[PDB]
Amino acid sequence: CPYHKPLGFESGEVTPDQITCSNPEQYVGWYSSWTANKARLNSQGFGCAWLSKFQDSSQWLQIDLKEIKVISGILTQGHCDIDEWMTKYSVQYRTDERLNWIYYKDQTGNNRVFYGNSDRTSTVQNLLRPPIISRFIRLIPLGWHVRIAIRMELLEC
Amino acid sequence: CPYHKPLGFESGEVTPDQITCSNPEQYVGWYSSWTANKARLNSQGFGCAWLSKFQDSSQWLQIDLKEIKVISGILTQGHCDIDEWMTKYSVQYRTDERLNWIYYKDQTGNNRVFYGNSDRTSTVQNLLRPPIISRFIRLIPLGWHVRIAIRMELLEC
Amino acid sequence: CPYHKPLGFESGEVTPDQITCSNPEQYVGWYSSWTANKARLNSQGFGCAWLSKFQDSSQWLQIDLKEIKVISGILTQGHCDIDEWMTKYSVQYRTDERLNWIYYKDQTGNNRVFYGNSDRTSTVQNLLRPPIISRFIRLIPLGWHVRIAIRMELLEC
Amino acid sequence: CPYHKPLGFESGEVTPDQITCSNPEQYVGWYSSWTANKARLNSQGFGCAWLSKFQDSSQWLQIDLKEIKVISGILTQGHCDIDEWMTKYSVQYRTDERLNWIYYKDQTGNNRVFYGNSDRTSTVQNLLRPPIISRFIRLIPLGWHVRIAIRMELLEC
Amino acid sequence: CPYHKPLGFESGEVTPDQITCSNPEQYVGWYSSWTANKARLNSQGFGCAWLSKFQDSSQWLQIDLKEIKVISGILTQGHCDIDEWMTKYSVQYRTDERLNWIYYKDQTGNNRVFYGNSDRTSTVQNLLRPPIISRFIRLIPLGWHVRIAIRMELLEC
Amino acid sequence: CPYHKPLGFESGEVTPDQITCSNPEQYVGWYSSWTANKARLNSQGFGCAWLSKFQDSSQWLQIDLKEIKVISGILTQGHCDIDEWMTKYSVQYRTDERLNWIYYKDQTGNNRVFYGNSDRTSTVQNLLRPPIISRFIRLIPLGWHVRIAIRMELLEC
Amino acid sequence: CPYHKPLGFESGEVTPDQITCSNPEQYVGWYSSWTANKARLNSQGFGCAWLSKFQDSSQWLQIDLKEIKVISGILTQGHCDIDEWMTKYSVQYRTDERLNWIYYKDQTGNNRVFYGNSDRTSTVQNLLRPPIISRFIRLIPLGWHVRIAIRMELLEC
Amino acid sequence: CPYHKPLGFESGEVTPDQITCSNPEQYVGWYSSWTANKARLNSQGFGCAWLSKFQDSSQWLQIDLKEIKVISGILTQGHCDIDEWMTKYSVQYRTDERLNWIYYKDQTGNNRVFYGNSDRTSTVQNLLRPPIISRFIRLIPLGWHVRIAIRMELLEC
Amino acid sequence: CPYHKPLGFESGEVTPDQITCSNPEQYVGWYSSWTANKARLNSQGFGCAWLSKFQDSSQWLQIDLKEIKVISGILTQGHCDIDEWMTKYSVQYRTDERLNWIYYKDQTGNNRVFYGNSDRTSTVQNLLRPPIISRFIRLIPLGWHVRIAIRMELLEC
Amino acid sequence: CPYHKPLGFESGEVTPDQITCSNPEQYVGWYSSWTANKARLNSQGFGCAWLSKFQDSSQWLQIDLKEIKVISGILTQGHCDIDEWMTKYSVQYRTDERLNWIYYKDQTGNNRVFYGNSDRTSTVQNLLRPPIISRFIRLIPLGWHVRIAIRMELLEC
Amino acid sequence: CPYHKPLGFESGEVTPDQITCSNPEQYVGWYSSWTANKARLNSQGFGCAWLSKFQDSSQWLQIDLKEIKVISGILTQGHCDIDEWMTKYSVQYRTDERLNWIYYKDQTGNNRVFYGNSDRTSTVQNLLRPPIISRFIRLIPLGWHVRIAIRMELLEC
Amino acid sequence: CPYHKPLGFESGEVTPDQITCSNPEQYVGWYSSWTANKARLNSQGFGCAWLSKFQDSSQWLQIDLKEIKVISGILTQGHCDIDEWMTKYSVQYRTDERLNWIYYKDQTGNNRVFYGNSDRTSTVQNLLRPPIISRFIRLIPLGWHVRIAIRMELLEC
Amino acid sequence: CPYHKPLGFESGEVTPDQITCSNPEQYVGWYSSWTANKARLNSQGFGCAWLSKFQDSSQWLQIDLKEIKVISGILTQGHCDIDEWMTKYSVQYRTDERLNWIYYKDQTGNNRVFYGNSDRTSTVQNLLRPPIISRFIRLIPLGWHVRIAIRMELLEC
Repeated sequence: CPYHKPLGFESGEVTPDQITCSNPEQYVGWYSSWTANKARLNSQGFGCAWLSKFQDSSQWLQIDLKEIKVISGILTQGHCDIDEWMTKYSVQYRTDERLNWIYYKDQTGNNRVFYGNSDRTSTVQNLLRPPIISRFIRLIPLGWHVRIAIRMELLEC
Repeated sequence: CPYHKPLGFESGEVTPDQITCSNPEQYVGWYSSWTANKARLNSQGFGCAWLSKFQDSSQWLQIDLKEIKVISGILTQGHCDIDEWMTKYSVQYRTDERLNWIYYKDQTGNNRVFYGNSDRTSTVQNLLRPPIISRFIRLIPLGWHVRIAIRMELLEC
Repeated sequence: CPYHKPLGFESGEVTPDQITCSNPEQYVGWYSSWTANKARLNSQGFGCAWLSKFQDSSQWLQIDLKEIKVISGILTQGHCDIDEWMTKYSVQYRTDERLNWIYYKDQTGNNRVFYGNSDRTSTVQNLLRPPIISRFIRLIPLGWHVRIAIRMELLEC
Repeated sequence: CPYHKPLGFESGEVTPDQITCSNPEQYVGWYSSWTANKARLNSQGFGCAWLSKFQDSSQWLQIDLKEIKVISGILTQGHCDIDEWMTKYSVQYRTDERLNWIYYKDQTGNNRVFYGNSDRTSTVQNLLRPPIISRFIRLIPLGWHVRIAIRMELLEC
Repeated sequence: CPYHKPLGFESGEVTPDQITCSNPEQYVGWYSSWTANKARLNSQGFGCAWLSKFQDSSQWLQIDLKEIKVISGILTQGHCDIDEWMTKYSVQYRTDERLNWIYYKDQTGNNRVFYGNSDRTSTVQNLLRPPIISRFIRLIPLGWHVRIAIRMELLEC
Repeated sequence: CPYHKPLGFESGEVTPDQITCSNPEQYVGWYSSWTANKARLNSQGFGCAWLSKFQDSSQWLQIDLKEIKVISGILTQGHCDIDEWMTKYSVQYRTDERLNWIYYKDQTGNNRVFYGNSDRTSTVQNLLRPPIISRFIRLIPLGWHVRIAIRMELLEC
Repeated sequence: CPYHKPLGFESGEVTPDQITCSNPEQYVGWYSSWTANKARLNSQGFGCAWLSKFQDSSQWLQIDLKEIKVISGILTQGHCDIDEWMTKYSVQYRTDERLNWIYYKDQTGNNRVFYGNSDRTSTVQNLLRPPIISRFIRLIPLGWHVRIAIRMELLEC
Repeated sequence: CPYHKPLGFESGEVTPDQITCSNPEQYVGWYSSWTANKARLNSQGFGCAWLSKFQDSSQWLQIDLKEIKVISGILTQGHCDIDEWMTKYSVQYRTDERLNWIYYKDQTGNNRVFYGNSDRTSTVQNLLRPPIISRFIRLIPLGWHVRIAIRMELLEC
Repeated sequence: CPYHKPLGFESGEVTPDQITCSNPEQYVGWYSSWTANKARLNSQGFGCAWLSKFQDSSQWLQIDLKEIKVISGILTQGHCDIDEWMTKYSVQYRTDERLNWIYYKDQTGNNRVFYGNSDRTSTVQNLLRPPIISRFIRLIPLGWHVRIAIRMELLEC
Repeated sequence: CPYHKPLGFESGEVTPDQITCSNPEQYVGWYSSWTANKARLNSQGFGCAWLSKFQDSSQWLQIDLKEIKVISGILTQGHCDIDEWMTKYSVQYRTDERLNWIYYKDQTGNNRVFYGNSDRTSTVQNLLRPPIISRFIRLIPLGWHVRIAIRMELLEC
Repeated sequence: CPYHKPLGFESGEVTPDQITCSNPEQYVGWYSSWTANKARLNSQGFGCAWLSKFQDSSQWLQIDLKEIKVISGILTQGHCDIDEWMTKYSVQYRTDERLNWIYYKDQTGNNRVFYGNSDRTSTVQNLLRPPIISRFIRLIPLGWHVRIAIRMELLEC
Repeated sequence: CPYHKPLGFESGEVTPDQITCSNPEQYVGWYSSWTANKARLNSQGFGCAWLSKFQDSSQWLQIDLKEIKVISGILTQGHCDIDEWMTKYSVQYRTDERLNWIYYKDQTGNNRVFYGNSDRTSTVQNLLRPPIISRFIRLIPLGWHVRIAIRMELLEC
Repeated sequence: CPYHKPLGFESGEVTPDQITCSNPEQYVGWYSSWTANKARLNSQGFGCAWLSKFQDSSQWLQIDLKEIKVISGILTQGHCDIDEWMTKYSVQYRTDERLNWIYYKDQTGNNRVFYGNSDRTSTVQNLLRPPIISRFIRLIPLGWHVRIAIRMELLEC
């Protein structure tokens, strides 16, 4: 809800089982690989954000929350050193974990698509007034500058 | 109601008995044929949507819900590869399952008819503010481009 | 009331005793004759609507409801094949079934009369905001094009 | 909340364990050093405010409150004798004491940064209407005139 | 609060221990000296108001109330015979009696200072809408015409 | 309060002990003298109002009510035969009967003074919206035409 | 109160003791004389209204009601045959029956006086919004055309 | 233009060559037949208006004016004795006398059609604000009650 | 300009050299073929509109006017018998006859495209307020129902 | 000015001397190279737009107009096949051809930078209301997706 | 005036006699020294802006224009590499070249002072609506970060 | 008039005959004494403003302008080192040089008096919208802090 | 007219023949007596204003102007030492010098009378917007405090 109560990615206490991906870094497994080791809210180190090797168009990233909550809004950031940013994407939400739905608003009578940002210092937010009763959220970035890299930060009620 | 709580067609758990039609694909039966096998909310495969062979003007498609609910609004999509879209249609609603009524609004003092869409990327919605206490809903498309094909998605309260 | 809860004429379960008229088709009786056999909400067949032989000016049609309810609004349609429509009429309402009253509004400081429609596709409604606590309703059409024929559809609260 | 109920730094009863820093004045310890001895709300003496020797860009100052409260607003002052003031900074807030978050508002669709002040007599406040449910607050001053020196004063609900 | 319920200085029943000062008139003590003997709301006699010998810039005057109350507003007067008035001052408020805070408003984004008055007949009030939950109040007059002399009159809720 | 419930001076049942003055008519006493004998709300006789011999500037007139009430508003009249009216005055109110306070409003940022009237037929009222929780009320007329004479009439809630 | 619930003068059941006057018609008594015998709300007969012989300026007419009620408003009429009407008057109200008060409004900052009427057919009313908690009401007509004659009609809540 | 300056059909001075039709009454000619003999603005006689024998759908009636003028608005009437009125029609205008154009407005984003009237006493006008620079005007009535009969009356600027 | 002064296609006096196309009907030439023989504003006959054989996406149709004029607005129609309508198109304009420009509006901050119509009876106009100083105009229909067929009608100032 | 009168790049009549660049394609010269041969308003062929080999940050492109005119607004497009678009740029204008100025608006109290577009179909315009009296205009694109490619189109008054 | 017509410092054609200063770089003279050699609107080289050695508080810089013009507005920039910016200053204007006046606005009822900027990328302008008929303009910067350095740019009408 | 065109006191070219006073500094004369030698718009030196020895209440200072002009507005300043400011004064204006008039405004229905200032840095102006057609202007300061000292600056049209 | 152009009474150049009165001071004449010798706009001396011996109710004072002008507005003052002021008066104006008219406004639907003032310091003006084309003006003061004394000051256009 319209409040300042974001999630806790910088804490790191969350197990890597929730952050599921498909980018084996050292053929260790298939569940996770990058997890929250080098992709947190402002974390100094080698990897400032989550990088991507293969140019996968239908990219996804599971985000398992603690329970079902009303998510509204999401921050936007970039990547230091090598500037990287997205251009087009779409939010998703599910419940039974056996489908994939696209986020559509009421004031969009055309093929409008979310923007995002274009600078690491910019903080172009997207206030989602329509309450969304869901839990899992994913992003389908259709384009990017060089590589997908953004320090996401969902907002819970 | 004005919320984001659509049905679950992509799940596929619903039995094909609810999705009744009259288009025998391989003379298997008369109840259903295409069902939700190749007609869901974004499903990659051979059949991206529900096709139609015979040019049936008075087309219908039973949609049996779980129970009586207040339906308001409906999404609009197209078909990939071969672009297809409707032009005119009319929503229906019943209760005793022994009649067929047409959807008429209060701010329509003429022979106005719903539009729909004209592009797979477009998402021209139709916010139906007037609450409709019903369960079964059908569509009577009077025209089309080449063949009837649209990934419908009702909205429940 | 301002809602979408019309009556059920297409069902046909209602007995013909309620739909009383005075047009013996085959000298069978005097109570009813045409009833809801060829006059329902969109019913394919020979008689698309209720026809009239004699040019009766003071025409009436009893409509016995289930119980006393607040009626507000009424749909308007025409007749296929042979276009037919009314021009002037007046709504009535009673209680003790031993009188006949005319419908008069508050914002009518003259001899104004309801219109109706002039096309089978048109749906010129008449939103009657003033609540009317009654049960039986009749119409007194003073004119017509060739023959009285309209698929009425009262609205209950 | 929008009220006049600031903290109590001038009292001095608070122990130096809360005011943690990293500026050993006489190699006494590492926890605190300057504490509230020469940095209070208007305190006559040698040190009118908290000075800084090394030009540390990522400066921080722990402020442990009594309990979790809704902080909103903050005063701004300068330094006597030698005029000193900041130019850019960012408010932070945490809960589990194992992360660091940046303060972002809803009406900031760009890389906007808080100002502060530029005179010891000026009192340019920053009314933070959005409630912030937190406890620990820190500042990340990115620039200054000569040395970081400001008599801060948080506001609790 | 916005009401007409001022304190009772003209009564004189209050003991001189509350009105603390530092102006020995006849080296009698250090606690009080002038008290409410020649400084009340319109009191005919020798001393029409409270005079000041030494030109003390950081002047103070303790005002111990009965209990903690919401003070809002304060009257302004002058001195007869020899016209005297202030120019700049600042209201203060404390609780633990071990600090001194300055009064700052929300609609003051600069180094604004209260005015006061400039005539014994004038009654330029200062409606302080923001509730102030305090008890002890003092004034820090930075300037004056010849000598500090004003018949103050706090307003309690 | 804003109502029509004035006091009862014309009744005369009130004892003269309440109406205290200092104008011995026949050296009878010092408490009262004129009382409500020749000064009431429209009373035909010799003395149409309360006259004054000595030109006393700091004139007062005790008005002891039944109990503490919220007084708001006051009528204004003149004197027949010999026209007399005031020009400047000030309302007062007390509680402990051991002080004297002046009436000051919130919308008076100057040395404004009440007017009154200037004709026996005129009825220039002064609606005092700010509630005044008091009991005793007095007037300090600073000027007059020839002699102080006015048929006052307080208003109680 | 603003309603249509006038008194009952036309009934005549009220005893003549309430309608007190001072106009002996046949030296019968001093209490009443004309009473409601020839002065009611539209009463055909000899005396259409209440006449007056002597040109009494300070005219009065006691009107004893059943109990204390909130009176608001009063009708105005004339006299048939010989047209008669007033020009100036004043309403009065009392409680203890031992005084006489004049009716003064809040929006009258001058010597304004009520009008009344100037035609038997006219019905110039005077909506008295300010509630008046009283019982006895009288009129002090200061002028007239030839003789005082008006069919009054108080309004009770 | 918005003024009261209609044409002169009742005068009859205009020759029948302008009023061209195709309804030989007595096989006299082909140019005109009924002309303005029994079709004028209120003309008592046998033919109250212009009748029509054959049920011609694409009916036309040439109206040659004196010169090119700005026509705006048109009256609407009926027929006495036997009530007759139209239902749908369309205005036309040309210049070179070698084409036929239909009248379309700017605020008609659908298949709207002009109404007309439905009573000889009614005078439902159609204020055509958009100036129309033309001369010849015709009507294409698509429907009627029994026979086409209306006393038209163009309006010139 | 916002007026009713369309072109003259129904006249037919224009030579076929202006209406240039590339659809040889009987290998007669390459300049024109269909011209205004079976494509005019409502012309009864075999060809009700201009048909198209090959499914040419980048379709064009030269329209040489008399001189340079300010064109604003354009009508929209359909085709009888076999219903046909467009879906997407774009207006063009040139001057030197050696280029091709696309029509872009000021209130279109996206990839918006003109609609057109979807019924022969509908008249969905497109009021082009922005003046366009040009002469030649063409259309680039990107889609259609079955075949391109529309009775265009430009509007000149 | 706010009108539809763009330049003429598609004509090609302009000599290559005006379009100056610094990208020798075949070491032919230093003045121009790509010119308007493969970079015009929608020109089918090999090069759909102007490509760039070296990743030059301070890119420039001289645009010599016919004379000094008031330029306002500019279109935005993309590149087919390989999608390419800019992210940040700045407009410039000069007069004496011996300097370079940056375009700054009045409603930009920060480091705001123009956007542009992000799709070949999009037409995100930038209405520059402030008149700019200049002739030569250049762009300083600071970023891009892969290569600088955009079909610019200035707007003259 | 509110237009885009700045001066021409980047041209360099202006002689150094106009840009008078008092900072001998190599004891060459006293008139000028730095001039427009290393202080222009964006000029790549060693000196990006005008530096200052001595910490002169009452700094001045003569700016002789071509003639008397109405100056309104002024741009604000910073310095690359080493960030430098001002904090307080005051605009001046003269005519006879024998005095120095300070710039005071009408909506400044206090000791307000202009700000400027605090970033090389920021462009915080100061729209001076009040016309100023003058020629010579100077700045009196009272403070700075390290050294005075700003690429000024006056605006002429 | 509302413009920035003050007089020229800093120039000093004006002869001392215009600045007439009555404060012989060294018994040199009676016309002038201090003149514009140590009283100009910001002039560094011994006397920062015009001082006053004797406490003259009815102080005056002739200001002979070049000719009759419309004066509107006046600046307000203080004195450095020793802070001095006025409290009450009144503007005057004459024509025949044989009288003295006081400045009275239209929106002053009381004994209001101009304020001035109370700080050398403050610039509390007094916009005099009412045009004043005069030439000579003087001030009658009724009070001051210690000595009359203010750097006046009239404003001419 | 609404401007600052009063008459010139302080000059004294006007002859005493214009200021006609009827108060022989030393039986010198009958025309004038007090004239402008001791009654001017602020004139120090014995007589601060014009006194009156006999209590003349119908007082008059001729004021012969230079010519006919539009008079609007008039100042109001008092008398020093002995405070004196009026209460009621009426302005007059004539032309042929053979009559006397009273000043009546349009927004006075009652017996309203001008007030004036009640303090020498007050300046209660009376803006007379209605233009008055006259020359001679007089005042008819009906009341006063002790003696008629006021320093009048007419306002000419």
